[PDB]
Amino acid sequence: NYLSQPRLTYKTVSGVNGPLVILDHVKFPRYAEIVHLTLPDGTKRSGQVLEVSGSKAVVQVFEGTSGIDAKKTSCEFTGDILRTPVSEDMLGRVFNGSGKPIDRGPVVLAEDFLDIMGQPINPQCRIYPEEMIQTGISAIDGMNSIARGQKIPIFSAAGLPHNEIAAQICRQAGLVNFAIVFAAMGVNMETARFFKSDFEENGSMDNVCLFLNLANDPTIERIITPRLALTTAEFLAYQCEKHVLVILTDMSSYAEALREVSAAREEVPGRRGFPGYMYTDLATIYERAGRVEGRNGSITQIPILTMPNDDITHPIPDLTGYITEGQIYVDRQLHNRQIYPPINVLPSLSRLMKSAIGEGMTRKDHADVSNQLYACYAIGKDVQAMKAVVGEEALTSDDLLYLEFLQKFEKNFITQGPYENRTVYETLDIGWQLLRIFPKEMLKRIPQSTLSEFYPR
Amino acid sequence: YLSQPRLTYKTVSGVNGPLVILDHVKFPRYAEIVHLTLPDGTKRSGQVLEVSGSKAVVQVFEGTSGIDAKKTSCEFTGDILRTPVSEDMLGRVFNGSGKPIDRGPVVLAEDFLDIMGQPINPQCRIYPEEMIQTGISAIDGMNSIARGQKIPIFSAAGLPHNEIAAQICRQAGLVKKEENFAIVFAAMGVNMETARFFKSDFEENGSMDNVCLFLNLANDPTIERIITPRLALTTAEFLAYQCEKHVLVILTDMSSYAEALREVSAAREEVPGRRGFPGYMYTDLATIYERAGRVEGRNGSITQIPILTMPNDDITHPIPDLTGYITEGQIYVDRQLHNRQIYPPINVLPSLSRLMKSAIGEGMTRKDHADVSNQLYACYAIGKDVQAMKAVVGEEALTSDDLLYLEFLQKFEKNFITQGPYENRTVYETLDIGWQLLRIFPKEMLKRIPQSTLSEFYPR
Amino acid sequence: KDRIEIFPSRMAQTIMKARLKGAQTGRNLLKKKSDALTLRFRQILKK
Amino acid sequence: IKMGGLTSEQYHSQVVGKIGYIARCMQTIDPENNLKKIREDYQDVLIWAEKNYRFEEILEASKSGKCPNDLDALSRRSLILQELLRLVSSISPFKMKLDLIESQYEKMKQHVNLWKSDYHVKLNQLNQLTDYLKNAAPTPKNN
Amino acid sequence: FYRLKKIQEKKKIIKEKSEKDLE
Amino acid sequence: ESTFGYVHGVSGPVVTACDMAGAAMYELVRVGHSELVGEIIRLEGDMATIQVYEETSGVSVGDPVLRTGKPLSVELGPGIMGAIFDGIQRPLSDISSQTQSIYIPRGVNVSALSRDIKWEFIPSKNLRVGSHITGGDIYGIVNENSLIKHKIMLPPRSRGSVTYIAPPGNYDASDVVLELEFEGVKEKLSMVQVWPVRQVRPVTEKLPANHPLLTGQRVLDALFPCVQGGTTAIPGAFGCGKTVISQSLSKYSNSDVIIYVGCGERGNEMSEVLRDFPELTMEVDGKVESIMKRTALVANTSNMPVAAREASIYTGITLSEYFRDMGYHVSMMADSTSRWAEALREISGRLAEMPADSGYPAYLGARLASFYERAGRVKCLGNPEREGSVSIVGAVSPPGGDFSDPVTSATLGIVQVFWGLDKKLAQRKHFPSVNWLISYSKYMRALDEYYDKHFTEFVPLRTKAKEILQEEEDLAEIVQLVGKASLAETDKITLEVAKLIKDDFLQQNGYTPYDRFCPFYKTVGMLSNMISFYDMARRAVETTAQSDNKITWSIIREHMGEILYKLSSMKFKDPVKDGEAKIKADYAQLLEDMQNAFRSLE
Ligand SMILES: Nc1ncnc2c1ncn2[C@@H]1O[C@H](COP(=O)(O)OP(=O)(O)O)[C@@H](O)[C@H]1O
Repeated sequence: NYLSQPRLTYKTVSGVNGPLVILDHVKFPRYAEIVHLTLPDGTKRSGQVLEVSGSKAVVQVFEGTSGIDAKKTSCEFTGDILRTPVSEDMLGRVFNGSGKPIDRGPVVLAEDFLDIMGQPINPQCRIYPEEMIQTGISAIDGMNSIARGQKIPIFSAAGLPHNEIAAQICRQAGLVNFAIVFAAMGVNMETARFFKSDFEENGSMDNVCLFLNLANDPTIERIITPRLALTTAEFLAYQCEKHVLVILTDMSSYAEALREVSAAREEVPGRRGFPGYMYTDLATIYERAGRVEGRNGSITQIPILTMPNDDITHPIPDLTGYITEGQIYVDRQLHNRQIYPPINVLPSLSRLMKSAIGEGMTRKDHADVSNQLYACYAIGKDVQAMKAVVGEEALTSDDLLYLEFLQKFEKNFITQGPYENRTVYETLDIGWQLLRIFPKEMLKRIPQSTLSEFYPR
Repeated sequence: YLSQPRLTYKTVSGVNGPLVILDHVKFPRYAEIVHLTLPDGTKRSGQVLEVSGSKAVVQVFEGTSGIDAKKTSCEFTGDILRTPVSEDMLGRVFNGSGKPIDRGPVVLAEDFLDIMGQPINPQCRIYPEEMIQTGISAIDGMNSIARGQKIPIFSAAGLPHNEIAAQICRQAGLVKKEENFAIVFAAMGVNMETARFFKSDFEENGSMDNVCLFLNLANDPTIERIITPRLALTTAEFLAYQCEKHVLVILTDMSSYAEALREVSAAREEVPGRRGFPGYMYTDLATIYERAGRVEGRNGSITQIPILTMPNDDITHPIPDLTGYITEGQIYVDRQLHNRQIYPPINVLPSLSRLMKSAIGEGMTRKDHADVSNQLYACYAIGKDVQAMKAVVGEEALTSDDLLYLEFLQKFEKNFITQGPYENRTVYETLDIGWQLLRIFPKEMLKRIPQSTLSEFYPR
Repeated sequence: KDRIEIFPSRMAQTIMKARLKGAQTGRNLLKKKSDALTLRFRQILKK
Repeated sequence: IKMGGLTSEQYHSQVVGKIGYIARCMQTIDPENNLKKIREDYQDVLIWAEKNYRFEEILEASKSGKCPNDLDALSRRSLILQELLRLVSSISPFKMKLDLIESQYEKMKQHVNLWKSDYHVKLNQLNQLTDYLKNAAPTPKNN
Repeated sequence: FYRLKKIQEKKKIIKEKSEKDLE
Repeated sequence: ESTFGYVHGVSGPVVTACDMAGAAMYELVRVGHSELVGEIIRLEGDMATIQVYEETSGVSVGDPVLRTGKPLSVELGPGIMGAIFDGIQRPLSDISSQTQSIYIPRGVNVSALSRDIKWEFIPSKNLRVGSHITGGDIYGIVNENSLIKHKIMLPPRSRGSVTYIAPPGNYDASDVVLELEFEGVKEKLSMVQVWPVRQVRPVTEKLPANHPLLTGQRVLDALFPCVQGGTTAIPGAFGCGKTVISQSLSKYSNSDVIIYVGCGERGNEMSEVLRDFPELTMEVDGKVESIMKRTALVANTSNMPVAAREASIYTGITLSEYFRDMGYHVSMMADSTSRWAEALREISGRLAEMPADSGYPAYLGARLASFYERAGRVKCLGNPEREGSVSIVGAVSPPGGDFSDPVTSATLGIVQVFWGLDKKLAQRKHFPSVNWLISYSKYMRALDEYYDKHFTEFVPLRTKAKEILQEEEDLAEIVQLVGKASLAETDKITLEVAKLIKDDFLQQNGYTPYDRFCPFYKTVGMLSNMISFYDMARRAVETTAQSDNKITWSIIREHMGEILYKLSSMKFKDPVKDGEAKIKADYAQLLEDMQNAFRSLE
């Protein structure tokens, strides 16, 4: 039933501190209910109740507390949590951080209201994602393959072409209808236009929804921006059977809003001063993915994050690492050499590749090829590190073949055009024509049956 | 005499981790003990950590789960925590609170003693002098333990400090040219396999008729571990200073004790020292460790060998750090030597014994002992340096002398340190092995030994 | 493997700064050794 | 108190348990009352079950030290009688001469650790094979 | 910094409560 | 007195409640009109603070808070096996059935066991009216599964004499199956008992551990063995393989039942288990059967409410102790104790308690200590004698991938086995990624008696394996400064057999049909051949380097390249296609081929 009871409105602001405003005399505060604030000048803001205690409600104000006042500020308590109007009508539209429209279209008519927090998908109803998506990118489809409904982030150093990679996935991704949710947090306008323009250049724009929060929009709205995106993705996938892909852009600029809120609340700090709940907060984003029984929908997530000081062990990538189905890494050591897309296969993995490949999904050889490509690429890096100290005169002929493998591999397997789509089969054949650099017996990861069917060609 | 009846309160105004907050209390004492009776009628002891007017903060030994802010009948004793003691505590096992865990009755007291002990007057401390052969060359030769010394075994997690301590408990005794130790053992927070290992070893060696084990297993409540070492030391002081026994006190893991002070200190909102331990950790550890050594007019003497799980393998962690300031050296057990299969893994270099120089010389030992130890120690140190050089500058850059220090290092670990679990080597046999290793170098290289001592013991 | 694992402390910062100066000094000394030998070697080649 | 981590009440309750079970086992293998050397080595426990005492009365007698009350000794004593009960149960159509039981009892009583013994392994193998055939359907394998 | 911040807040709470107790 | 108080305040997973005078600490309490489930963490007057095992968003001040007297507790009985439960014991299959939802609703109260199922009960026949009975006595079997006979037993707190016992027949969780009397007071029981998860289920004794916890992985079972009744940790960074070890133990081990505990884990893990385990099969007595019949899952996915991670871990061990008391050799996958410690960080943060290292509460070390030490091999309670065991394996997940982590630092002080995973191996896709330098097992001294009895050759091989694998790293620190030309022939042989043992023994691709599992006979056969090559190659050099006719590693490789290729090929032998005698015969032929080749070099 609808909430029929008339809304209260309080002037009883009794403190303000950082992004918090503390009400008093509140009649039965509800934890996590939303409050609208009117400032003395008639400006409207919104905020969530973070704590309640007897008559007190601690409200965090999304649009910042600057201009909140202890006498004239009016808080309309809405009486419920942060619901969002959702509809399939949100495809082909663009929204601000808090889900207000910015494409000059009207306010969304709700086909329903959903709780922004979503719900924990029941582990019994969840279906283990296995139907492969070809992204078209050899460094993915060959060695890091993505299942329909996987969650797998793209990690990057700063300034790397990770935007162009995500754009290419949103230009080439498909199975062996489809729709995209896109969200960006703390993005610069010089990149917001790139994403919006790319969905026009790909012709895709009619099947995609962009939630944009820019670096000069309010930082606390970034907390809800990816949650709005996921709530829309749940409506499209689980209510409407759409094969949804969710792009979350700079989870780092989201994580910085967590660190800010944490410091402002005085929460117990984990590594680098992120809140203790950092893992759970990231899970509350990243777990809304994968198929569920009876529903043909399948939320896939490709978060993107700039790793601070390029450090893989930083809390943002590292906690994301524990949650996601493996990770795709983009590297300066490739990008400086103009090797687009600069995806370094070696540190990458996909947890679901194990079941997304082989007969009925991909050619029989694929799993064996992937492992042997890791083996040779890795040994190539090891002999390169040897050559950099002791010179090529210390290397055996086989060690020089592993060095040549790494060179030929990066120039052919990883190197691909920004608009070039390669099938998995073409990627595997490039894999084999590189593996043929060694004698058949040297391919120690591959069984003799696979070698007899696929090595000689 | 307690001629006045005990009060009892149902005024538990809060319960907060290991803390129970009484109120309306009449004239409480600091460090007084209470018997909490739960809703189900079960008994838990506690001790008052703070008082202010009507309010008293009780620490609860058996843990706080089930305590109730209306039903909990809390009975004050009127007095501080005095343990019963008697000689009948030898040949037995007790929990950390001091109750029996064998089939036998409660302790029939010959007296009651405050578990804090009482400060021994510095004037009355007779200085330690008799060296104990532990039977392990690395702590009979290059280091030694005086009867009355405080010398702990520092060890990282997973190392064989249990096997060292039990090997000492089997082997250890005075130098030969009724007398054996009563071993008081306290386990704090031990894993079951450790509990079994000691509990079995004392019985399997047949020496059980003269030992007393306080056990606190890891699954026993945290706060009991605060009492456990002080309780054991109070048994040790009774047996030694009132009954003339030579007592050996083994504390199995002072880290699981320090963590118990951390847990209650954190719950008290106390200002922390480094790593969040209470700032009073030093004085607290001192009231445990300093309770050792012979006293005026007694024959009796307590030797302490506390054992200490170095957290994260770090010698500079506050628990071993503060311990090193209080204890008269340390014995250091090393991951590196353990990985090399060197049992016991005693790294002789950071190992130190402040009293050792006074425990050695003619009539105490063979007269060479001091000189041999200093030379061997410096040789092992130069050995580790040339071992690093073998990588940094290469084997081909080593001189014949550096190669002799490298040969010394290898042979020394293989023969000096490596004991086996039952070889009770004499001090004399250890110095013979010492010379057999020193014999590797030319006589003139042995710059730490006087030429008289060399002329007597190098040409052997 | 990747790091020396001296335990984080102002001690370790002191020792590692001294190790860095030692290693950079050792690099430059052995680089001077190499250059001196390289000059002699190039003279020997011409001779 | 506190033995093995049991409260006093639990410890005595386990003792009263072992007493009652030893008596059941003896009554099961020897309704004839003819395994007399075996029976004598349990008369001190069996008497409290042969008499119609209430549970808590045997408990209070154990607390008073009147009943046998070493739970470990009662466990070894119980095990010896149990493994003979397993033997007898495994061969019900063939129950052997009573002195062969008292002979095998002596061999078990002499053992340093019966629980580790090949005797217990042989009994486990018999129970596995037997319990399967009590339930398995007619097939060449099962015949 | 965090442990000292919490100690300082606990002291501020205790001061406020101690002044309320003057009534 | 009131049965309920009222919510005085809320902050994330913490709810304060007024009018709670006479509450007990760690009492289980319902919160809110929707009846959220929680547990009292602190008392502060006539007022209580409750940790809530569901998300509190939506709770209001002045909502009812309903006491229950009971502490957090689990229903134990028939119908546990094959099920999946959340951290507060709700059976997810029945939630799915009753709600038809994709998600678990807030406020669900579904019974922990399916009280409608009539199970087949077989009373012990030994019991009768008037017989004496005590906690841990098996009053009857229930034929729950073709594998696991459920052995119902008197609750450990209970004792008395049999007033009534049910005849053989079909009964459920509400049907009275047994009735006792004690001190003139009667006590009825159904087949379901209830136990406080925070209280250890007691035992007659905890014995030493002395039978290997057989695991599919070569490197684990050979070089760092776990033992039935022993603890273990698998600290590893993200993507290191610790979860696949945890799967592999569950899929393939000599454990009689497995409790798997998905504490704060990614949701697809539970789906993968529920996808794979009904389809994978073991065999008993000539009947092939689905391994799910020997498992249960406790799940609490990473996005489920933080507090429930604590209840999940305690549920997983309390279930494990229940099956231990039946005499099963239980195993229990604590699938991340760091994500558990992070839940203790959260509650501590809300309580404003003083943190130890990295924000963790000071009692973290004490909670972990009193958890892993619930393992053991035990003389069960009660009369029919059983030797059950719990083996606990904890997938610690160190923040930043660094073992200076406080969870690791505590865990290593408790566990008797360390399987430290290396991210650099996982990057190379070397798996399982066990670092053989830092890993250790304390159980070797106990297990050596089993190896002496069944595998007398093994202890020499295990020793030579560990030594070669250390000598590799000793050589590497030299080679990286001068180059491989510095190596003696003994050192080249060392590095080569280390490469065999690394790439063909320690490496194991556990999803493939051939690396799926590895019997001990296959494992020792592989290692025996590799070390036989080491000793023979070393002997050949030592025999001939005394002369100008010196054998070298290159001479061996050029004469014996096929033998190196055969040695590498050993891993591909498949237990489904090849019998133990067939694999052993192939390995004997490799030993003979090596011997005849070396006899031609010498
Ligand atoms: N034993 C293995 N055999 C083959 N591949 C493995 C193995 N261990 C790890 N990998 C691959 O790496 C992935 C990451 O390891 P996993 O245990 O699943 O993640 P995590 O370490 O975070 O818990 C595995 O799911 C699998 O795809």
